[PDB]
Amino acid sequence: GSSGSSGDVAVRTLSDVPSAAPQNLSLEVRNSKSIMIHWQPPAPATQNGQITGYKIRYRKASRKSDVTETLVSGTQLSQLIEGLDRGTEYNFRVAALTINGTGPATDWLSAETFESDLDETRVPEVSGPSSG
Repeated sequence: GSSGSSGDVAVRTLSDVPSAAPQNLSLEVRNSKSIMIHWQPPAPATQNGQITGYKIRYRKASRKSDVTETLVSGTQLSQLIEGLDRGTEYNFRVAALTINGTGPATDWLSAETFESDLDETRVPEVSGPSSG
């Protein structure tokens, strides 16, 4: 057989402001006018200080210039953004904030609301035991 691959990425920059953002970012669309935001806190090692809050900003796929500012609590890992329209794409982003100032922002995640009020249901799966 055979194979071949390579890769290496890192950074050696220091500063007062934090250079780490929340992971596991998700957008649980609650309604055609509202959207639930679920994000997880960054690693501790990176955390250059205690978090005071997050800055959730979003814009319209048609109007990027138009952005909305939203500040939540520090111990808040979820925010509900209401005031949207049905059948319309919207970009959301979450950023961490600390006493040092502001932090990085999460990629631009686009979410399309529900053309109407339709609730979907899902079913779980089977799980087998084990030993060791």
